[PDB]
This record gives sequence, C-alpha cells and structure tokens, in this order.
Amino acid sequence: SHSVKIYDTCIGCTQCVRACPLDVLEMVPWDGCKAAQIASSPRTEDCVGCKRCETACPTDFLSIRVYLGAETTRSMGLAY
Amino acid sequence: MATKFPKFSQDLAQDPTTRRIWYGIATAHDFETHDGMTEENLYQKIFASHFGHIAIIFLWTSGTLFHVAWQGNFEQWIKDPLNIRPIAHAIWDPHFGEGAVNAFTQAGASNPVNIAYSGVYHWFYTIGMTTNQELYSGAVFLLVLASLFLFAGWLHLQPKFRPSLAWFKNAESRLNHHLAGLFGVSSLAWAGHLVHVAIPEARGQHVGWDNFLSTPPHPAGLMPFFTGNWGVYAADPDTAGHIFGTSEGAGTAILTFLGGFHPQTESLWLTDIAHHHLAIAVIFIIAGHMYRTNWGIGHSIKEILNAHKGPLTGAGHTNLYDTINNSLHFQLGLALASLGVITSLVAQHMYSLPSYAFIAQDHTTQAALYTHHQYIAGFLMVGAFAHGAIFFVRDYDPVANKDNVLARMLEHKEALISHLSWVSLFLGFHTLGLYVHNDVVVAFGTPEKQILIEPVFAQWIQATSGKALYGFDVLLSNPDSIASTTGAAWLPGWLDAINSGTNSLFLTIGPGDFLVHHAIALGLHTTALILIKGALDARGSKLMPDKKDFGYSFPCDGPGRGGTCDISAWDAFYLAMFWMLNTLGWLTFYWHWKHLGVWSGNVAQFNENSTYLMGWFRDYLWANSAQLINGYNPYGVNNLSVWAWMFLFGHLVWATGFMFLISWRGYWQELIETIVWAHERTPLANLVRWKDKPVALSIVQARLVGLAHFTVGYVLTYAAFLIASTAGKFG
Amino acid sequence: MDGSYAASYLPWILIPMVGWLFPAVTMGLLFIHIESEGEG
Amino acid sequence: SNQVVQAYNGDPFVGHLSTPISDSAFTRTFIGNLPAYRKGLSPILRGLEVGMAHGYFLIGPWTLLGPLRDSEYQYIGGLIGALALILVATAALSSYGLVTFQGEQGSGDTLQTADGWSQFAAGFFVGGMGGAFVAYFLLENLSVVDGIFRGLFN
Amino acid sequence: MTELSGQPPKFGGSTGGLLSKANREEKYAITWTSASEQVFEMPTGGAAIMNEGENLLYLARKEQCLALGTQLRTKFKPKIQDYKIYRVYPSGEVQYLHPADGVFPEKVNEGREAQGTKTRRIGQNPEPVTIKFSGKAPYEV
Amino acid sequence: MALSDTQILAALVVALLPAFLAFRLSTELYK
Ligand code: CLA
Ligand code: CLA
Ligand code: CLA
Ligand code: CLA
Ligand code: CLA
Ligand code: CLA
Ligand SMILES: CCCCCCCCCCCCCCCC(=O)OC[C@H](CO[C@@H]1O[C@H](CS(=O)(=O)O)[C@@H](O)[C@H](O)[C@H]1O)OC(=O)CCCCCCCCCCCCCCC
Ligand SMILES: CCCCCCCCCCCCCCCC(=O)OC[C@H](COP(=O)(O)OC[C@@H](O)CO)OC(=O)CCCCCCCCCCCCCCC
Ligand SMILES: CC1=C(/C=C/C(C)=C\C=C\C(C)=C/C=C/C=C(C)/C=C/C=C(C)/C=C/C2=C(C)C(=O)CCC2(C)C)C(C)(C)CCC1
Ligand SMILES: CC1=C(/C=C/C(C)=C/C=C/C(C)=C/C=C/C=C(C)/C=C/C=C(C)/C=C/C2=C(C)CCCC2(C)C)C(C)(C)CCC1
Ligand SMILES: CC1=C(/C=C/C(C)=C\C=C\C(C)=C\C=C\C=C(C)\C=C\C=C(C)\C=C\C2=C(C)CCCC2(C)C)C(C)(C)CCC1
Ligand code: SF4
Ligand code: SF4
Ligand SMILES: [Ca+2]
Ligand SMILES: [Ca+2]
Ligand SMILES: [Ca+2]
Ligand SMILES: [Mg+2]
Repeated sequence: SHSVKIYDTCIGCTQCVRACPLDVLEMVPWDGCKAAQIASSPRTEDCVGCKRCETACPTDFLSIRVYLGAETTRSMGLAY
Repeated sequence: MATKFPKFSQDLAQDPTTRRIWYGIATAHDFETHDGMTEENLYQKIFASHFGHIAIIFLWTSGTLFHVAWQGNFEQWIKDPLNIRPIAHAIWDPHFGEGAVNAFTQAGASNPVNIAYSGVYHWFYTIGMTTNQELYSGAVFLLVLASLFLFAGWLHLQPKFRPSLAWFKNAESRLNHHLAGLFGVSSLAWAGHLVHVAIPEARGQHVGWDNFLSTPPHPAGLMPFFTGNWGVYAADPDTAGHIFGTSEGAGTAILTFLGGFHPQTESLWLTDIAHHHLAIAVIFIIAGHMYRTNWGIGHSIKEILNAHKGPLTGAGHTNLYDTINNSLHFQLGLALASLGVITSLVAQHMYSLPSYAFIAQDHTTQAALYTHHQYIAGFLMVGAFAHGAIFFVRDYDPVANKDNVLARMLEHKEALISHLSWVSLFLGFHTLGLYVHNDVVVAFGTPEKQILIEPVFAQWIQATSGKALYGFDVLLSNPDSIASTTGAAWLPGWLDAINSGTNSLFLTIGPGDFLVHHAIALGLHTTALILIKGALDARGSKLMPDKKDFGYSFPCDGPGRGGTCDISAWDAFYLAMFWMLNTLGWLTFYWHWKHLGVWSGNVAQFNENSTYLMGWFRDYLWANSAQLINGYNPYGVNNLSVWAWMFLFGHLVWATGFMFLISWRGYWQELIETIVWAHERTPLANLVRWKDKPVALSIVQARLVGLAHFTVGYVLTYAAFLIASTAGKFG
Repeated sequence: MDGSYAASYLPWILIPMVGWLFPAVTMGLLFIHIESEGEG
Repeated sequence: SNQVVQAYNGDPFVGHLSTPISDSAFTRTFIGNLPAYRKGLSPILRGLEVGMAHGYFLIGPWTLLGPLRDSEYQYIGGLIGALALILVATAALSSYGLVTFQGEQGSGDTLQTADGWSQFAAGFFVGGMGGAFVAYFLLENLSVVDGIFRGLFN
Repeated sequence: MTELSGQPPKFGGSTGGLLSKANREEKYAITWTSASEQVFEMPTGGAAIMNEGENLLYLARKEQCLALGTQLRTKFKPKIQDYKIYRVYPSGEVQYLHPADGVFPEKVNEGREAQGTKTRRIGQNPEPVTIKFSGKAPYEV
Repeated sequence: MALSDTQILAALVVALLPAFLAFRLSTELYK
C-alpha cells in the first residue's frame, strides 16, 4: 500500500480530503494552524496514488505527500 | 497468492499482478534494496557475483577458441591470410533450403558456415598459435580456469571464508596489488610470452611447452640482462623484408623501439610490443608501492585528499576517502567512466595502429571492431553518469562533504547546467546551419558557394607528428627542429608510417571532417548535459525539492505542479541513451564512410559530398545498401541473406520500441480490462483462469522496454549494414 | 545440413536440445517456481 | 553444525539417517516431484507418465541385443519384447493392488488404495504401450527424422 | 452490517459490472435514499433509475462507490447525502466504510486520531544516507 | 591436422566440471 504523510505546514484548508476519490484522508482537530484542523490518512489501504490531493495543496511545496509503495489489487485500482 | 518469488522483496511477492514477475526480474541485481540487506552481506554477494562473472568471461573465450579449433579454418587461413576468409563456427539450421545451404557453404568449407569478423584469427596468429591443437588446449585450460573461479566464488560464501567489510574497504592494499600484480606482473608475463613464443614463432621457431625450457629467446642468455649492457637485446631487429612466420629476413632481437609498421603485416612490430609491455610492467610495479599497508612506509589516501585544500575551493578534497570508499556507486561511476575512456582509446588506436598481422587488410573486421568498441564505450559512459546520479540519490552525505569539491559542484549546478545548455545550443545551431546552407547552395547548382572550413588545428597537430602533407613544418614535420634532432630510435619508422597515405595513421582531413567533428562535439555535450543535469537534480529541484526521498527511479510525481513526467534521474539516463545512440551513429557513419573511400582509393567522394547532408543520405546510406538489401531476392539468395534479414529485423525492433515510447499506460490498462472481461465471459476458455492478474506495463517499465527495443534495433540495423556493405565491396 | 568437422553428429541432437528441450524444461521449472504459494 | 549428516526428521532413534543423498534439498525436490510423489496428481496420471518413460526406454535392450537384432525385423522384435514385458509388469501391478488393498481403505493418499492402485496400473499400461510404440516408430522412421533435423525436405 | 436493505436500481444490465473478483475476493455496496424515482449515471456505463425510497447497489471497487456518491451529492437538485458505502466479503462479512464516523471526512469531527502526521516540514526529512541499510525511507522515520 | 572425434567428446566431459561448479555457485548466491 502507498504511504501518505501530512507535515506541519498544513493550513487545514480541507482540499486534501475534498479531492480524494477513495476516502483515504480525514480532517481531524489540530492546533498548528488558524483552522484548528489537519489532514490525516487513516485508510491508505484504499489509496491508489492518483496524486489528486497534492494537486489540490496550496502550501509552498505540499503538506500532504503520497509515496507509492507495495502494489495491491486496491492500489492498482483493479475492478477484477 | 502467498507467493515466494521474489524472495528478496515481500512488497513484490505480495503483488497479485503480473507486475510482480516483471519487477522481480528488474530488481534482482539491486542488492542494496533487498529485504534485510546489510553492507557486509552486500559486499560479499557482490564478491561472489564477480567471481561468477569472470568465470562467464572465461567460458565465452573458451567457446570462441573451441569453435575456431573445431569448425574453423585456422590452419588454412594461416597459409594465405589475405585471400581466405576466417571462419567463426558451423551453421546447423533445419529451416535452411538449398539456396541458403549453397550460399553459406563458403570460405572453402563443405558445410554451411559463418565468416568471423571478431578479428580473432589475426589475434591468435600474432600471439604465436598455429594449430587447432593449441587453440583446443587453450579452450580446455579456460574451462579449468572458469571452474577455479566458480569454486572461489562458492568458497567465499562459506562462513569461515567470507571476507569482512574492513577487508573490502582496505583501499591502499587493493590499489598496491592491482597496480603491482594485476597490472604490472601480468604485463611482465605478457612481455615474457611475446619474447618467448610470439617473437620466435614469427621467425619459424616453434616454441611450445615441450621445448621452451631449453631454447633461449636470445643467443645471449640472461647474463647480458644481469651484467649491464642491454643493447644486445636490441641486436639485429627484423629487417624490412621479413616474411612473417618464416626465417626470411628475420633477426634475433627481442626488445626494440623502431616504431612504425612491419612492412608485410602492416602492424606494430612484435619486439616493440614486448618492449612496451616490459616497460609499462616496470612502471606499474613501481606504482604498486605507493600506499601503505603493513610496514609503515607508503601513503594514506585520506591524508593526500585532506591535504589538497584551496583558497578558492573551500574544503578541497577533505573526507573524499570515506565518501568514495563508502559508496559503491561512486566507485562504479569512476570505473565505468575511466573504462569508457580507455575503450574509446582502444578503438581509436587499434584502427590507426593495428598490432595483429594482416588485420589492417581485413576491412570488415576493422570496421566491426571499431564500431563494437565505440558502442561499448558509449554504454560505459552513460552508465558512469547513471551511477553518479545514483550516488547522489543514495550515498551522498552533505555534512561530511561540507564545502568540499563535491558539495561545491552541487552548489552552482545551475551555472554548470546552463553553460552546458549554452554550448549545446551554440554547436547545434551553427553546425546545422552550415550543413543546411551547404545543402541548399549545392541543391541550387552552386556547390562553390559552400562554407568549407579547413580543419587547420588538427592538421597542424598531425604536422607536429611528422605529417608533411599540409606543409606546416612544425616540430616533427620540421627537420631543423630539436624534437627531430634527438636520435630517437623510433623517429624514422614513425615518420615512414605517418607520411605514407597507405595506412590509417593520421588520415588526411578536410572540411567534412571539421563539420562531423562539430557534430560529435554537439553530441558529446548534449549527452553530458542530460546526464549531468540528471545527476545534479537527482536530490532535488524547484519542481521536486524532496526528490531524494523518492529514490533514483520512480514513474513521476503526477499531473500536479504543472505536470512532472520524466522527472527522475533514471528518466534523465533514459533520455540520454537516445543521444548516446545518436552520437555513436554520427561517429560510426563518419568512420565507415571515410574508410570506405580510403579502402577503395576514392577519398574524393567523402571529401566532396560529406559537406552536405544529402551526400551522406545518398552516397553513403543509400548506395552501400544495394548489395545488403539484395542478400535475398525474387531471383535467389547469396551469403548476405542473413544480413538483409537482420537489417529488416533491426528496423522492426526499433519501430516496435516506438510503441512503448509513444503510447503511455492508461490506454493499455483499459484495453486489457476489456480483454480480461472477454476471457472471464468466454465458455471453455472460462475453465482456465490466470494465476497473476494481467495488467499493463508500468510507466518506468515502458520507458525501459521501449528503450531496449530501440537500442536493439539500432545496433542490429547498423551492424547488418556495416558488415554487409563492407563485405560486399571488399569481402 | 551436414558436417565435415569431427563428431558432426553432435549438432544433429544438440540443436533440438538447446532449442526445444532446454527452453521448455527451464521455462517449466521457472513457471512452477515463480507461482509457488509457499510463505513468501 | 559443520556436520552434514544428522538424524532423520529430528529422530535419532528411527532406523534412518539424514544425508546429502537421502534427505537433501535436491533429493527432496527431485524425488518429491517425480510422478510417483508429485503433489496433487491423480493415480492415473502418475501411472501414465511412469509408463510413458518406461515403455520408451524398454525398447532399447532387445532392439540392440535381442535375437532379432541381426535380422530384417530388429525394431519389430524390440517392440514385441517391450510390449510383452510391459504386459507382464501390468499384470504384476494389478495383482499387487489386488492383494494389498483387500480390506478397509486408508484415507491418506489416493495411490494407496484399491481403486487408486488399479488406476495407476491402467495409466502405466497405457503409457508403457504408447512409449514403446513411439520409440519403435521413431527408430523405424529414423530416416525421415534425419531429413527433418538436417532440413533435407526444404 | 446487520443486513443490507434497499431496492436495486432499475437497470437492464451491462457488461461493465461485477466480475469474478466480486465472489472470489471482495465487492462493495452503496445504499442511499431518494425522494423520487429518477435517472442517474452508472459509474460502469449507461443510465439507471433509482427508486423512490431506499436503494442498494453493488459495485466492484470502493472508487466506483465514491464516484456514484459524489454524483449523488453534487448532481441532483435536492442533494442525496445519506449514501453509505460498505465492503463485502465472500464469507458474508459486511464492513461499513463510508462515512467512516457518520460524518463526511472533509469537515473536522471530534474523536478522530491523527494518522500519518509528521511533526516537521518536508524539508526536514533526514538525509537518506543516514538511514540506509534500514527498512525505512526519510518519510517513514 | 583436424580436431579429433575424441577431443570433442572429452571437451564436454571436462565442461561437466564448470557446470557443476556453476550450479553450486548459483544455488549458494540464491541464499
Ligand atoms: C597481486 C594480487 C592480486 C591480484 C592478482 C588480484 C586480481 C584480481 N582481483 Mg583482487 N585483491 C587483492 C589482490 C589481488 N587481486 C587484495 C590483496 C585485495 C584486498 C585488499 C583484493 C580485493 C579485491 C576485490 C574486492 C575484488 C578484486 C577483484 C580482482 C579481479 C579484477 C577483475 C578482473 O578480472 O579484471 C582483470 C584486469 C586486468 C588483467 C588488467 C586490467 C585491464 C587493463 C588495465 C586494460 C586492458 C589490458 C589490455 C590493453 C587489453 C587486452 C585485450 C586482449 C583481448 C588482447 C582480478 C583478477 C574483483 C573481482 O572480480 O573479484 C573476483 C573484486 O571484486 N580484488
Ligand atoms: C559492471 C557495470 C555495472 C554494474 C555492476 C551495475 C549495477 C547495477 N545497476 Mg547499472 N548501469 C550500467 C552498468 C552497471 N550497473 C550501464 C552500462 C548502464 C547504462 C546502460 C547502467 C545504467 C543503470 C540504470 C539506469 C540503473 C542501473 C541499475 C543498477 C542496479 C540494479 C541492477 C539490476 O537489477 O538491473 C536489472 C537488469 C536488467 C533488467 C537487464 C535487462 C537488459 C538486458 C541485459 C538486455 C536484453 C537484450 C535483449 C535480450 C536483446 C536480444 C537480442 C536478440 C533478440 C537478437 C545495480 C546495482 C538500476 C538501479 O537499481 O538503480 C539504482 C537502475 O535503474 N544501472
Ligand atoms: C532531429 C531531432 C532532434 C532535434 C533537432 C533536437 C533538438 C535539440 N535537442 Mg533533442 N532529443 C531528440 C531529438 C532531437 N532533438 C530525441 C529523439 C530525444 C530523446 C527523447 C531527445 C532528447 C533531448 C534531451 C533530454 C535534450 C535534448 C536537447 C536538444 C537541444 C540541443 C541543443 C542544440 O542543438 O541547439 C540548437 C537547436 C537545434 C539544432 C534544433 C532547432 C532547429 C531549428 C530549425 C532552429 C530554427 C528555428 C526555427 C526557424 C523556428 C521556426 C519554426 C516555424 C517554421 C514554425 C536541441 C534544441 C538538450 C537541450 O535542451 O539542450 C539545451 C536536452 O537537454 N534532446
Ligand atoms: C559461451 C560459450 C559458447 C558459445 C556461445 C557456443 C555456441 C554454440 N555452440 Mg558450443 N561449446 C562450447 C562453448 C560455446 N559454444 C564449449 C566450451 C564446448 C566444449 C564442451 C562446446 C561444445 C559444443 C558442441 C558439441 C556443439 C556446440 C554447438 C554450438 C552452437 C549451438 C549451441 C549448441 O547446440 O550446443 C550446445 C553447447 C554445449 C553443450 C557446450 C556447453 C557450452 C559451454 C561449456 C557453457 C557456456 C555457458 C555460458 C557461458 C553461460 C552464459 C549464460 C548467460 C546468458 C547468462 C552455438 C553457435 C553445436 C554446434 O556444433 O553447432 C553447429 C554443437 O553440437 N558447442
Ligand atoms: C529453437 C530452435 C528451432 C529449431 C531447431 C527448429 C526446427 C524446426 N522447425 Mg521451428 N521455429 C522456431 C525454433 C526452432 N525450430 C521458432 C523460435 C519459431 C518462431 C517463433 C519457429 C517457427 C517454425 C514454424 C512455423 C515451423 C517450424 C518448423 C520446424 C521444423 C521443420 C521440420 C519438420 O517439418 O518437422 C517437424 C519436427 C518436429 C515437430 C519435432 C519432432 C522431433 C521429435 C521426433 C518429436 C518426438 C520426440 C519424442 C516423442 C519425445 C522425446 C522424448 C525424450 C527422448 C526427450 C524443424 C524441426 C515447421 C514444423 O513444425 O514442421 C511441422 C513449421 O511449421 N518452425
Ligand atoms: C540394454 C541397455 C540399453 C540399450 C542397448 C539401449 C538402446 C537404445 N536406446 Mg536406451 N536407455 C537405457 C538403456 C538402453 N538403451 C536406459 C537404462 C535408459 C534410462 C532409463 C535409456 C534411455 C534412453 C533414451 C531417453 C533414449 C534411448 C534411446 C535408445 C536407442 C538409441 C540408438 C539410436 O537410435 O541412435 C540414434 C539417435 C536417436 C534416434 C535419437 C532420437 C531423437 C530424439 C528422440 C529427439 C528428441 C529431442 C527433442 C528435444 C524432443 C523434444 C520434442 C518436443 C518439443 C515435442 C537405442 C536402440 C533413444 C531412442 O529410443 O531413440 C528413439 C532415446 O531417446 N535410451
Ligand atoms: C592454477 C592453480 C591455482 C592454485 C590451485 C588451486 C586448486 C586447489 C583447490 C582445492 C579445492 C578442493 C575442493 C574440495 C574441498 C572443498 O570444497 O572444501 C570446501 C571447504 C569449505 O567448507 C565449507 O565450510 C562451511 C562452514 S565454515 O565456513 O568452514 O565454518 C560449510 O557451510 C560448508 O558446507 C563447507 O563446504 O573449504 C575449506 O574449508 C578449505 C578449502 C581448501 C581449498 C584449497 C585451495 C588451495 C589454495 C590455492 C589458491 C590460492 C589463491 C588465493 C590468492 C589468489
Ligand atoms: C576544451 C576543453 C576545456 C573545456 C572544459 C569545460 C570548460 C572549463 C571551464 C571551467 C572553469 C572552471 C572554473 C574553476 C573555478 C575555480 O577557480 O576554482 C578555484 C580553484 C582554486 O582552488 P585550488 O586550485 O587551490 O583547488 C584545487 C584543489 O587542491 C582544492 O580543491 O581554481 C582552480 O581550481 C583552477 C583550475 C580550474 C579547473 C578548470 C576546469 C577544467 C580543467 C581541465 C583539465 C585540466 C587538466 C587535467 C589534467 C589531469
Ligand atoms: C619457478 C620459477 C621460475 C621458472 C618458471 C617456469 C619454468 C615457468 C614459468 C611460467 C610462468 C611463470 C607463467 C606461464 C604463464 C602462462 C600463462 C599465464 C597463460 C595464460 C593464458 C591466459 C590467461 C589465457 C590465454 C588465452 C588463451 C588460453 C588462448 O588460447 C587464447 C588467448 C587467451 C584468451 C589470452 C623462474 C626460474 C623463471 C623464476 C623463479 C620461479
Ligand atoms: C556524476 C557524478 C560523478 C561523475 C561521473 C563521470 C562520468 C565522470 C567523468 C568524466 C570524464 C569522462 C572525464 C574525461 C577526461 C579526460 C581527461 C582528464 C584527459 C586528460 C588529458 C591530457 C592532459 C592529455 C594530454 C596529452 C595529449 C593531449 C597528447 C600528448 C600526450 C599528453 C599527455 C601531453 C561521480 C560518480 C564521479 C560522483 C557523483 C556524481
Ligand atoms: C539427464 C539427467 C537425469 C536422467 C534422466 C534419465 C535417466 C532419463 C529419462 C528419459 C526418458 C525415459 C524419457 C522419455 C520419453 C517418453 C515419451 C516421450 C513418451 C511417449 C508417448 C507418446 C508420444 C504417445 C504414444 C501413443 C499413445 C499413448 C496413444 C496411441 C499410440 C501412440 C504412440 C501415439 C536426471 C533428471 C535423473 C538427473 C539430471 C540429469
Ligand atoms: S493536505 Fe494540504 S491542501 Fe489538503 S487540507 Fe491539508 S494543508 Fe490543505
Ligand atoms: S493519492 Fe489519490 S487516493 Fe491517495 S490520498 Fe491522495 S487523492 Fe486519495
Ligand atoms: Ca608452435
Ligand atoms: Ca539371431
Ligand atoms: Ca518441402
Ligand atoms: Mg593494436
């Protein structure tokens, strides 16, 4: 399964989760930013690695990072 | 679906798709990323693999010797090496018909046969071998040597005999042994063989295992070497009318320095060759006494590196000893770069200064050797830069190399890459401009309006070595010069060999050579640009500041931040491979067209038509295909049939690679989804199900496989053309 | 296809063994090996 | 643990030893994958493969050393000898199974039953006849095989 | 997870739906309520009709279910936001998946534990040479 | 003189030694 990490430059704009087509990420309470929220990746077993989240990120170089890893039926996006 | 293979990566072995197999093949030799790999186990597995690889080399050489001795015509080809075609091995193919059987029953053989272009007959003959018995004995001995190295590799995987990491990192001792023993003692042994077998056997004196202990290579024994005077070993050198393999005009000398070419064999003098090997043996032995080991005297490489600082270079070479000795990728890059340099050197020297008897007259083998070695050198250079990039990805420590030369190179990488880009643009614009100007000016019927730049620099250089054609009269070309008034024993022979337009020694050059040299400069600079920019941005750029976290090779970083295809340093290697092939194409086209003109006595064709690109297109490529493409015909078949078939085969493989290079993955994965659906819903075929899920090839895999096809087609197409054209004209 | 070289009966059977038997056998062994669902 | 010989299956008191010939990785893998022991196979397939191999190689002895070797019927004689020896071997296999699996049937492996052993005998018979006949047919037609291998018909 | 209820959408069939993976490996379910019988686009191709009331539909992947869910909540005049997505195994086990805690993941909800969070910047990952011959990568340490 | 029938056959027998050693080396490197 791919790895998804969220670093402390997160502004909590929620576009991470809004872009995910597989519900890997969540908005969880935090205190580092004004929005009092941060992105989390509790369900990376369903991640396919399309990179939509990072495409949505505004911070100067991403606060969310997807590193493709061990390929499974789910991560390869297989319907068969 | 638990799946063992590959046992070194659980990530791959858990992949439920066909990818698992492909990647299993593609990552087996990347020991560093195996599950549980240590540094010591890494060095040890690499040691055993080295032993196995050396054994493979010895077995390949055994096969060459054995097939020449079994199915060849070595002994016949010795009788008349200028009119008999040397034989590689026998053909056995049930697909053949009568036409091909008759066409390949050649070179005087009674069965189908291939003509050898490896130059191996000339090599074995100049060595001193003259019978199939000696070749067979050498082949069997190499069988035994390969066995020895296979056993050594096996033995050094056993617990007691596994060398330690400190032993692998003992750089000073290994350098002493490789300079003194591997280089020096071996060169001394080859000087000894030449003096004992090659030189006598060239004079009708059979010297073998059954008499070499009793027949001195010189009438005056070793005492002249032990007492004082060595000029006796220069004695009476072989006269200009020496007939190779006979006593006619033969002498007794063993070490000479008369330079030039043996008049009959048109190659370097055997005595000069043995003397060279002896001298460089002494030098390499002395070199192997520089670094300390177990006796206090000697040098510490760490000290020498830490002692070469600089007022304008910061920390100099400090800590480069550990930087190099801790990175197998740094050392491998050094090795591949130096090896590619010396392979190109081999190529540029063996065609100009051949050392094997009657090989300068074998045009197909000479062309094939030059092309072969230059291609090998190009591959080596690309690999050296690839592994420099891999070093930066995996091994570079910025705090240990802080402010030293490595980090400082990294610190102005923008300037390096930018100026490489500038000189690339310079060369490209202006060389293409001159070529296209010449094309248009000749096309419109005014060939006198071309821009024909005389290559005065290289001509002046040739003049510095005695070449009096251009009339510069500088240094060696000037008899009044102090470089000529030295009394050197090699000057007369060197001048006679360089001032005769019958060899390849410093071939005459004109504007076509100028233009193609600037094309070569463009190709070298562009390939270096791709490789260096990949290496320096391997750890990061403004598009990917964290690229080192992703590894040397990876598909991309997605359509975001503008799009990031071919963003990795592996991708830079892949892109530079095309420019490597292009540069080699220009280089080898150059060599072959010029040597065709030279061998045929018509240098004017190249001199007059190489200045415009239609000249290459028509007089070189288009013309020299006529026999090639006629290897098989509606009217019959001849001995060039195999090369015509291989020519078309190389075209087909090249074009197939284009598919993997242009069409990308998603299109294929969706098509394969339709095909998967069809299989699941077809009765009878239903009974069968796949063990691995079929999926399209991966992004990186597509680049690799497309490049592999492209390169295979490139090499086979050009080899077919080169071989067939040169053997149809002169073979 | 004939052979004046010594032991020219060797290619007669060696060509089918190197071209048919060795490839088929080795591909079968590798197919079985890379599909073995042991442990990992 | 430099010793290459150890107890069999970790039991020093069972009448056997673990040696490079008896219980090594190569022997385990090779013997265990012969048709007799290959995992999952049905008795008739084991028998068929074994019979193929045996009928094939049993052609040779009488072909080259039998009484008809010096006659115009050498290959036919070798064929007949092979077929008859395979018939006697099949009767032997069938009778063995007949007497060894009389009562209750074990559940371990299908080969070690009455039905399974008879199926193995049927497979052996068929494969042995077939292999003997194909060896005889190759020898009888050695000339066309020669022309095929030399490309004489192109 | 008790027992999935809801009528299947009115649909004439297609070749783009479930394959062998559904019975051998895993499949996915999405339920939702509609205020009206109305047309929607199948993620597997073509048009289908959702029933007034509860609806239950089986698809091959989680992504197809979430694509249908976005279509439901962003392409109908009164939105459909009550859809639930489950994973279904051949044993019959049903694993509720989405929305994980009854609240869509785009908005903060108390009780969620941060996963995959790093207390550093991307630029503050360690040098790979410092972690080589380990199993980790700079983002895993 | 040409190569002998026996010299060709003796070559394969000798080559049996590096074959066995290569088998051992390969299987050891698999560990
Ligand atoms: C005098 C002692 C000695 C000698 C004989 C060697 C010899 C060798 N060592 Mg070793 N080594 C030694 C001591 C020695 N070692 C010690 C003390 C250490 C510990 C400090 C090491 C540790 C060490 C390691 C870790 C490794 C080696 C390896 C090797 C092999 C290098 C690969 C090769 O075959 O290229 C042979 C090269 C030449 C013969 C000369 C180089 C080529 C010249 C420069 C250019 C070409 C020559 C000529 C122009 C071309 C001829 C063309 C021809 C066709 C006509 C080599 C045979 C490597 C190996 O392969 O392991 C098996 C390896 O991994 N060594
Ligand atoms: C002695 C020199 C040497 C050494 C030991 C290494 C060692 C290594 N290299 Mg390197 N490299 C070299 C030379 C060398 N390389 C050269 C010359 C090049 C330029 C081509 C490269 C470019 C390079 C790149 C870009 C990469 C490596 C990688 C690697 C590592 C993984 C190897 C692997 O598993 O690949 C697997 C091997 C293969 C897939 C072989 C397939 C190619 C075959 C031989 C060609 C097939 C020809 C085909 C059959 C034609 C038939 C003709 C017929 C039809 C007529 C490994 C540590 C990889 C790595 O791990 O990065 C860290 C990596 O990505 N190397
Ligand atoms: C004939 C094929 C071709 C051509 C012309 C080029 C062109 C170029 N490549 Mg490229 N390349 C090619 C094939 C080709 N490539 C292939 C197959 C690959 C493998 C994928 C690559 C991969 C590659 C890489 C990775 C890189 C290059 C680089 C370069 C530039 C090198 C510098 C130079 O030559 O300056 C001069 C430019 C030229 C000679 C080409 C332009 C010629 C035109 C006629 C100029 C005139 C302008 C024209 C009038 C514009 C008006 C058009 C109007 C009619 C519409 C150059 C622009 C390197 C680079 O960018 O250098 C900085 C670089 O990094 N190439
Ligand atoms: C790498 C060396 C090499 C190569 C490229 C060849 C090439 C060839 N051989 Mg030859 N052979 C070799 C060595 C080699 N030989 C040696 C040393 C011997 C003496 C034992 C022989 C004895 C031999 C016989 C009797 C015959 C051939 C024949 C042939 C041709 C068909 C192959 C075949 O059916 O025979 C199979 C070859 C063998 C049974 C001998 C084993 C080859 C060596 C010892 C092992 C090489 C292993 C290699 C290095 C591993 C590389 C793997 C790599 C891809 C990773 C073919 C062109 C046939 C022929 O005459 O053509 C018309 C033929 O009948 N060879
Ligand atoms: C790898 C080397 C190789 C060799 C040696 C051959 C040789 C041959 N090819 Mg082939 N071919 C090859 C590769 C090769 N091919 C490849 C790579 C391709 C394309 C991908 C082709 C595609 C090709 C086609 C399309 C055709 C051939 C055909 C032929 C055969 C023509 C003669 C014939 O008609 O009898 C046929 C010979 C046999 C079928 C082999 C029989 C050998 C024995 C007698 C079989 C029985 C043995 C016994 C029962 C089992 C042994 C037990 C134990 C001792 C091991 C011939 C034997 C033609 C053909 O098959 O003719 C019918 C044909 O149509 N070739
Ligand atoms: C009393 C002892 C004895 C005697 C005297 C013989 C006598 C004979 N044996 Mg036998 N053998 C014996 C014991 C004996 N064997 C034992 C103990 C074994 C081990 C169990 C074998 C196993 C053996 C095999 C495997 C073969 C023989 C064969 C032969 C015959 C070869 C002579 C010949 O035809 O020359 C000329 C050579 C030939 C006719 C070679 C045939 C061509 C082969 C079949 C090509 C197959 C290769 C190819 C890769 C097949 C794959 C195709 C596939 C892709 C479909 C001969 C009559 C051969 C035979 O029966 O020929 C049909 C043969 O295949 N023997
Ligand atoms: C041109 C000629 C060149 C010189 C002549 C060389 C030819 C002679 C080679 C002799 C090989 C004999 C093979 C049979 C014995 C065998 O396999 O033992 C294998 C065992 C390994 O045991 C292993 O031991 C392992 C455990 S431990 O490591 O012992 O703890 C265990 O796991 C494993 O099962 C076991 O096998 O090896 C030994 O223990 C000693 C090997 C003896 C080899 C002598 C070689 C002579 C040196 C000459 C060359 C030196 C050059 C070096 C510098 C360049
Ligand atoms: C036609 C071929 C030439 C084109 C090559 C590419 C263009 C070169 C333009 C690069 C300018 C470099 C600016 C240096 C920046 C600079 O001034 O660094 C500072 C440095 C002063 O520090 P030091 O000399 O004390 O450092 C040397 C070490 O001891 C300390 O690390 O000056 C030099 O090194 C002068 C040598 C420059 C080396 C030039 C590179 C080309 C060398 C070619 C090979 C020389 C012969 C080698 C024989 C073994
Ligand atoms: C006691 C001893 C001495 C006496 C030594 C005597 C009495 C003989 C010495 C022989 C020596 C020391 C070396 C002989 C080496 C021969 C070698 C090493 C052969 C190497 C061949 C290689 C490597 C491969 C060759 C290839 C083959 C096989 C081919 O057939 C084709 C070409 C090629 C592929 C190259 C003296 C008193 C002097 C000094 C004191 C010690
Ligand atoms: C990436 C990288 C890298 C790199 C790599 C490479 C690939 C390199 C190279 C390079 C090269 C490829 C170089 C070249 C060179 C050359 C030279 C350096 C030369 C010399 C010269 C001279 C000086 C000569 C002279 C002379 C003459 C001319 C003639 C007469 C004689 C005399 C001697 C006088 C490394 C790994 C390291 C690190 C990491 C990164
Ligand atoms: C090398 C080696 C070895 C050995 C081996 C041997 C000793 C042998 C075998 C051999 C054999 C022993 C073979 C065989 C073959 C057989 C076959 C191939 C068969 C067949 C059959 C067929 C083909 C068919 C037939 C038929 C039928 C059944 C029906 C009708 C009639 C007919 C005829 C059609 C081992 C592995 C141990 C080890 C390693 C090395
Ligand atoms: S991952 Fe980046 S873009 Fe997405 S919510 Fe977090 S900080 Fe915002
Ligand atoms: S890579 Fe794609 S699937 Fe994975 S978290 Fe990002 S948007 Fe979701
Ligand atoms: Ca001799
Ligand atoms: Ca009789
Ligand atoms: Ca025919
Ligand atoms: Mg030379």
